[PDB]
Amino acid sequence: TRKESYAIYVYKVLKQVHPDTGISSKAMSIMNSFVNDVFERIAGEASRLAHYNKRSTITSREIQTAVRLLLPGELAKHAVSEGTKAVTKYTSA
Amino acid sequence: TRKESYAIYVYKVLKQVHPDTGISSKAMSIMNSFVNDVFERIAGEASRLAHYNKRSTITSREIQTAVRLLLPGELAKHAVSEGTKAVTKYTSAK
Amino acid sequence: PTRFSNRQNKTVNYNIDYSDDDLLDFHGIDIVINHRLKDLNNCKENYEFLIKWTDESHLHNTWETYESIGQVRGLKRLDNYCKQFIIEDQQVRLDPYVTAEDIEIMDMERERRLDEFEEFHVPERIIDSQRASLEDGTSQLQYLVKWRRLNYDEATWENATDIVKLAPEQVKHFQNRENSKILPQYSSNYTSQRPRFEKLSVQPPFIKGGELRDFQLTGINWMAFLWSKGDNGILADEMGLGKTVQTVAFISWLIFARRQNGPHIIVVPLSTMPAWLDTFEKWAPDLNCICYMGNQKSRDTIREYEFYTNPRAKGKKTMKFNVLLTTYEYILKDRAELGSIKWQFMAVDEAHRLKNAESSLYESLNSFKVANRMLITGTPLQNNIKELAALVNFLMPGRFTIDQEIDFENQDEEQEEYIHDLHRRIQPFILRRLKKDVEKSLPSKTERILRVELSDVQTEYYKNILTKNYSALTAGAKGGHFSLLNIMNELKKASNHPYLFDNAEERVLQKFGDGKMTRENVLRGLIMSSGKMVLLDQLLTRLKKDGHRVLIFSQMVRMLDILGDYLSIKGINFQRLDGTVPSAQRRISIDHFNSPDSNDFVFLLSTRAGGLGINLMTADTVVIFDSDWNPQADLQAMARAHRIGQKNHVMVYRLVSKDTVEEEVLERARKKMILEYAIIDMDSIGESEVRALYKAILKFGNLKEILDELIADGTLPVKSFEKYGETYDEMMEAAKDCVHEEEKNRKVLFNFKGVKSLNAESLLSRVEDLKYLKNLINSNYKDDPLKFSLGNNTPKPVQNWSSNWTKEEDEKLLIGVFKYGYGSWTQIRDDPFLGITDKIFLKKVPGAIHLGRRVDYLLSFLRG
Amino acid sequence: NIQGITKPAIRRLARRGGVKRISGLIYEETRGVLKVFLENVIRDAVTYTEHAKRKTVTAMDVVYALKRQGRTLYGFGG
Amino acid sequence: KRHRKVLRDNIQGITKPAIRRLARRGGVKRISGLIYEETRGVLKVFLENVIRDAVTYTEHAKRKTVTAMDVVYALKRQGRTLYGFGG
Amino acid sequence: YRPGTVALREIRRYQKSTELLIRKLPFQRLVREIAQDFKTDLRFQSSAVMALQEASEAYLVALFEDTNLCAIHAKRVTIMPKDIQLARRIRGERA
Amino acid sequence: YRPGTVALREIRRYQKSTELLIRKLPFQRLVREIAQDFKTDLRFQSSAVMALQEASEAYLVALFEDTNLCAIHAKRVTIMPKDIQLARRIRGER
Amino acid sequence: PTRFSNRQNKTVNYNIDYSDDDLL
Amino acid sequence: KTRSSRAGLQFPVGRVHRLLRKGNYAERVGAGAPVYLAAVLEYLTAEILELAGNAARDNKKTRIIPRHLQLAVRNDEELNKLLGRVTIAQGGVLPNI
Amino acid sequence: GKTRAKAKTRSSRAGLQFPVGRVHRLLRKGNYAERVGAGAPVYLAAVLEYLTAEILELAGNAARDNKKTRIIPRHLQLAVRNDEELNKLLGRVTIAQGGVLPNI
DNA sequence: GCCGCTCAATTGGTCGTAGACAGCTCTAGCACCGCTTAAACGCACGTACGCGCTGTCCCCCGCGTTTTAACCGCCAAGGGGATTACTCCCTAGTCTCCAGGCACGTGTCAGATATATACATCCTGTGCATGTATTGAACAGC
DNA sequence: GCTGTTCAATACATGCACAGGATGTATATATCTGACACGTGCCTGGAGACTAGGGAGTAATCCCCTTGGCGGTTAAAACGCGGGGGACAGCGCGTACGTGCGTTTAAGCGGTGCTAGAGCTGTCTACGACCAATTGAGCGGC
Ligand SMILES: Nc1ncnc2c1ncn2[C@@H]1O[C@H](COP(=O)(O)OP(=O)(O)O)[C@@H](O)[C@H]1O
Ligand code: BEF
Ligand SMILES: [Mg+2]
Repeated sequence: TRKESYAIYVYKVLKQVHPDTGISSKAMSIMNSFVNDVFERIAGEASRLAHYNKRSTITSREIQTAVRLLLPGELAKHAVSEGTKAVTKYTSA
Repeated sequence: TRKESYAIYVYKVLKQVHPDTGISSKAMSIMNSFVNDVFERIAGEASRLAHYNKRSTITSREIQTAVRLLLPGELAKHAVSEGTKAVTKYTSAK
Repeated sequence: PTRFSNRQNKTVNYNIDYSDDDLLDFHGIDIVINHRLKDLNNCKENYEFLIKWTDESHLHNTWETYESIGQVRGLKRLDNYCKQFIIEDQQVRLDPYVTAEDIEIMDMERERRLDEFEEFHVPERIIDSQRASLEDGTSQLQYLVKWRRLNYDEATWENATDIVKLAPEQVKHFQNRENSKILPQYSSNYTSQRPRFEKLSVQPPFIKGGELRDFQLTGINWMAFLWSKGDNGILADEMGLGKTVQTVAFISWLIFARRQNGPHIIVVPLSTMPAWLDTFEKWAPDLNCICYMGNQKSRDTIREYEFYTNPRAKGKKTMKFNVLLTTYEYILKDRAELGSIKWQFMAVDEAHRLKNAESSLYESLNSFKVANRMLITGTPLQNNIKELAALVNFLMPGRFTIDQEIDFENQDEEQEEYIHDLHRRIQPFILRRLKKDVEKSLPSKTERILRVELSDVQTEYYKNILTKNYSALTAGAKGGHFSLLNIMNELKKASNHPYLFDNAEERVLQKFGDGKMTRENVLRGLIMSSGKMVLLDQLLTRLKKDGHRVLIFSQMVRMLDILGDYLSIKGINFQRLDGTVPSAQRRISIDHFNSPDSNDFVFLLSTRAGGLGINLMTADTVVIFDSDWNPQADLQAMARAHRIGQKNHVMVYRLVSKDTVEEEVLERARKKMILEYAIIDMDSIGESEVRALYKAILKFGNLKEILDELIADGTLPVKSFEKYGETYDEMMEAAKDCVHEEEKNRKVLFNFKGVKSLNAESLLSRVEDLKYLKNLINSNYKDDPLKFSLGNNTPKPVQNWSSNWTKEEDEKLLIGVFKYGYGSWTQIRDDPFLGITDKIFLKKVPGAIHLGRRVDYLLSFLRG
Repeated sequence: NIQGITKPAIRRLARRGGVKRISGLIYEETRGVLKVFLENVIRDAVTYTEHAKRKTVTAMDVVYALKRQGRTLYGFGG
Repeated sequence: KRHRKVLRDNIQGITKPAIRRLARRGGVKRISGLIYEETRGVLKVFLENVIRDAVTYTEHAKRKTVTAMDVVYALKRQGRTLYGFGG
Repeated sequence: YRPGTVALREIRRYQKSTELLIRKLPFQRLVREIAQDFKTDLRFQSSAVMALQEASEAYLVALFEDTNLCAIHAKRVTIMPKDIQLARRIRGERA
Repeated sequence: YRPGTVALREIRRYQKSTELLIRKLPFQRLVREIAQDFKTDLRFQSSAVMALQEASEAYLVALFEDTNLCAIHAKRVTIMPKDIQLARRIRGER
Repeated sequence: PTRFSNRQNKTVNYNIDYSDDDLL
Repeated sequence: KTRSSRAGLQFPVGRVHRLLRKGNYAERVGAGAPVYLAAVLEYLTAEILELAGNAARDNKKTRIIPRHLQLAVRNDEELNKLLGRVTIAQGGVLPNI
Repeated sequence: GKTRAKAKTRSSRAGLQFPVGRVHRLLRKGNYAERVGAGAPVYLAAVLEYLTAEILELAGNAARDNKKTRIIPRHLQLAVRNDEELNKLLGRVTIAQGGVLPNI
């Protein structure tokens, strides 16, 4: 069989935060599960926000509010800052 | 907003079990919430059942297993019997 | 770093390490061996017990009793022994159901237990020697002894003056091992090219134990030929043709003839470790052969004492031993310890275990830095071609790579081409001979396969299994939930015997007229509940009347439980060997069954643990109670009877349940069988050499006869014997001339080859004295030097020496000089046959120079 | 303010819970626990209200905030 | 012997010292001798009501092998999300 | 009436009825204040405040049940703050 | 070490470590016994059994932590069955 | 009584009415 | 003539099918799915109203009210397990009796 | 704050390491809604990258101070459970081969 | 409660894709044996912890009075939410082409470990010096 | 004249110093091992471009609901006191748990061997969507 994973992007971010350290395959599968879980949480809540407003589309506003619902405290406002920055770069680029 | 409700059907079901009794509007709204909640929970489980199997369609098979996951004990056994009976009588009609 | 968090977390310490320092060799009873006359209070009053102490060997066993013991650690072990004794005595004396033969068995058990402990006080080898300083300020020579049938844990320091009286030969062997002429550091180094080989016409004289057969000489010749070319190969001789003897003889030849002494490893199946080691002890007794086995402490002790010369040295440590025998388990457990050694030769017995190239054994052994490899197996079993390819790849890494993995079909033109090419291409490296060709003195084997009808209990079980009748099967388990995840296994179980199922015996004893105590009817059920048991009893009764003795193999240990119970209820004497039986007990069981007075009629054997390498030629009949999916395992079992040591016709019976899965297993085995058939400077002398030769001459006198030994043992560097003869004669002549010049100037220090300060008079006097000593000892007592005596000749007394010294001490000291030469005071004091060992010291009066001058005085007096 | 949740109201709530006796310190505990609960629900309710661009918090987005807490409430719609 | 073996019971395979170790990791200083059979009951109830859901997922897929994914899904239904087995 | 019975009498009275037990206007003021800290000038649909009161009181009643079990476990009858802190910690609300 | 410390030594050791504390084979046999009530002759992928062991050990450890808090609330130090029952009831695990 | 459920329920008494004569 | 009456259901199979589409629970919804789901909803509604009707009779009331729904749900072990995380507005508690 | 966006890959245009193409495919294939705006997968990939960087930073700190060069599940558990907000996010998650926090 | 109107459901036909069915192949799952070692179990004994009992003091509950706030009714005004309509922009769908990621092999670079060589120190042996004992010769006495 | 004792000369025995040889230690050099980089090939998914339709965004209007104020009445809440009950602390005793020790059992890892089930591929047929038109039921007001 074949399967596909965030592992290479986890390695990239790791080398951005700790360039000398490695990560075990088990820990990498933990990180892959964590990314999949958080993705499904944010997407499922954005889906509920869309349905509650009779909207047909998921936009940045849905993702932003789902992030403000799902993430606690400072982790939310920092994630929202990273998202709005990335969307600004993507739009102006 | 022509809000959808189950009230007239809850009444029709009520009159099959206790035709002498009535039902308060508040208790009717609680029954309406109950029906919506159970519908959404079964449909959600059938959805992720379909996704787990990489199927695109929700069938009676998915609803049946979503009921067996969601409902406890004998309440499941009787709900599954009622569902398969209704699907059989439907399939043997026009 | 490039990303940084901007969350205002406080710092955290994640270190999980901690210490618990905030929370901060005795004379116990080890074992109770036996008891004799002087409830538990009757035990205290009546009885006296033979105690084995902790930290002491079985030589120090003492009779004791409770008041003599007092309070000490291990007393609970004496309580438990008394309790067991009480239960034994109640069954023997009281129990009115005890039978006469049960009384005989309970008396025999006393012999069976005591016959073990009677070995443990006999030395098996001396490991090492020390001098222990006493509180008396004197010191005692001690020997670290390993006892017979004991590991290297519970090896114990013992008084050398006692051990020499107890076990002289083992001390002589230890002294020989210390004086070894064949120590791995003196190994020859044919690194470029090995010397050519001429066929041996007769076995070399160093092969001690007996006579090799002509086919065994041929095998050794083939092994030596391949080694000379540098080629690895397989000993594939049919099972029981002396592949062990051929391997020991080849390693012996390699050491003595080539002088490739060096660490050789032999990795062996556990059940055969004794037979390998007993072969070395017979056929090559001069080899320092070590067996590496036992618990962590035992083999750690082996590594510490046995492995190294100077174990405390800290660089390029070198090895004391010629051969290491090891079980496959320890090549995995001690992979790092053994893999660090520069092994010169590796032999693998029952090599076919390597057939899975992915196995951890294969990876481990293949990582060892061995210079040459050798496989031994009577069944290079081509159960598939990839499994043979794994063996060949193990012999030939990166050479003769079998990458044509395709399995042979029954018929193709490409199949016949590839099989024929493979056959001729492998043939250079596999040597195989067969008993009927080799040794017509073998009596024939023959095999009969017996079809057997299922019993009705079996028939209903087999039906319920096929129909997956879970309810009826659960009733057959009395509510134990049956399962059929491996239907094949359950069908084979039902085909052998229903008592393999949880309550099939209960379901027949529920015919309660058969039930409970009913000796006759419990056996009646146990036999009649399966066809194989009925036929087996008919066979076993015939064989018992004829007087045959039978090995019974099974692929199920619970079937051996059923057979063992059946035989015990019939009162038949039998032995049992399966992989749960520990090494010592299986060693005893094999020795006993092969004992010529042995009463045992049956040997119950597991086909895996008991099918490999055991010697059971004193049986003549084999029953394969169920057949394996691999035919070669059954042939290996049949070979366990059909040894070269056989002396009667061997009869093999297979029992096949007819109309069952067993015959499908037979047909798949036969198809694999037919597939396997289808595949089947020297003159240059430096200053150091002159100085060493001079010291050797002053030690040994005339070296020119011993010189081979002095070169072999590292006394002298490797150089031509003629050049040492020349330089010896030149040095003696120069000494004579310099003494003559000294005499002419008087009417002796000289230089030789640029060596300074050589004394001529010391050479001539020491040569004269040792020549006289050698001729005197050889002339009086060539055969038995310890009987030598000086007669009436009495020299001047010792000059106030602090030790009793007499004509006896002079005699023994001269024997020491005869054995070890002058100046060897360490060996002379250490050799316990001389008795001096206490007398001689390093401020003490009998110093090295004092004893040397005493020896020179004695030799002058006896010359005078 | 929180002090409007009176001592006897907390008594009545404890009585429905079957409390036979109640220490005088329980009132400020109960007020704290209530304030924390209301804060957690109103945060999510107001988040739904503000995402909808409304200025009125509605029974439906309170019901959604409770469904987020795993405390689904029947009888207010939904 | 053939017949002397005692099967114990499979729930008794969760030994007293295993429960002791679990309680130690939970920081328990001292432990009453009745806790073992209570702990075995609690474990059996948990493991039953997880395995029932896992088998329900396996049977809806018409598989015969229970897989680490439908265990992970059965646990996710309980709100006991497990990281490290996929999903 | 027997001495000290009235507490059990109250237990009967309040368990039998379904009334809301907090005064409505004080709870509305509390909700207004807390919302005002999140977002100024919010408005509340009155059914929203009723739903929020019903959920709040059902939560407090169930918490007092768990607290009373913690008090009984201590061989004690008076509920103490540490009983609430235990119930909330076990039920996972120490957040 | 001082008397009575070994309880603390064990706590320190087992809280440091991470291995699974139940023996693997006994647990696998228990899992198969339990499963066979729901469908006979199921096979198990080995990682499924490891996932069940990881989940059940994490559950038992957290339950013992809550039980210990209940025992400390009694002002005992021995945990008692009623502590497990009280923890599970307040959890709503019934 | 047109529709019934086959559930093997136990019997239950739902009457909440109560008295305090045991408190008197 | 309705789809519900061919199944014999009181609940609207057409409504359920429309909701299964509107919610985008999957790309496709089979023809049997809404009949089965409507039947299960009808069964659970009947069992709830049965027990609430009993509770109303035992309290000598002609209308079923939230108190009776709460009593009916909480006294049944299975409905109480289905609705364990659910709060019923204007429900009381079960009295200790 | 700025990026050259020279590469075609949409992540590089956003300045993200995480795969915006995947996040868009998964949002679209997951039936979360009828329609998926082009900004949604950028915002979501950015949030996923932020959270994974935050965890890996704390796990690397825990590995460093435990003096090991590789992050292992022990360190992921130590990082999550020592951080109040990651612990509140993952308060219902079990990490395989994670331990407990040692009492200290 | 009944009648009228509007909106959603039902009916029919067509088209395309998903699911069902069949076959094939390979991996992983099941059972059992071998071998070793550590863990688990049985048993005894001693001390610490749990539980019962008692006493005392403080806090809570019952009762009465007084005071404050909530609830109910009513009125008024404005804001916000909901609905309707139109228009523009965004996203889905399709097609085509490019790039990235998987995948493996090979070579080179980097880092660590082992081996070789040299120098220093310690141990042992030999030679020389000094002291003491032994041997030989002479002198004295019987 | 012979014998015993004393004196003198020589040889042996011991201690110390020096020389020589071996062992240990440190540094330099080279080899070994592992990982990364680069090249090549293949396959698949993303990116880019174009088109059309629908959804969202914007604007306007209308109506309902929420907010704020006022007034009166009644019940609830708050304050205060006294007495009794319950909580907490201290003490004693007995049992249960825990620690040590010996012995047995079973787990863990490695191997053996087969088979079933999972996964993938290909083809065909039926079912579900989409679109249009018609019919019947549900909501709303009289
Ligand atoms: N040269 C020999 N002389 C006498 N007996 C021999 C000789 N070679 C082998 N044997 C007998 O064969 C037995 C060993 O069997 P062996 O051939 O070593 O098994 P295999 O070679 O199949 O592993 C020994 O007990 C020994 O008596
Ligand atoms: F092959 Be032999 F019998 F060991
Ligand atoms: Mg052999």
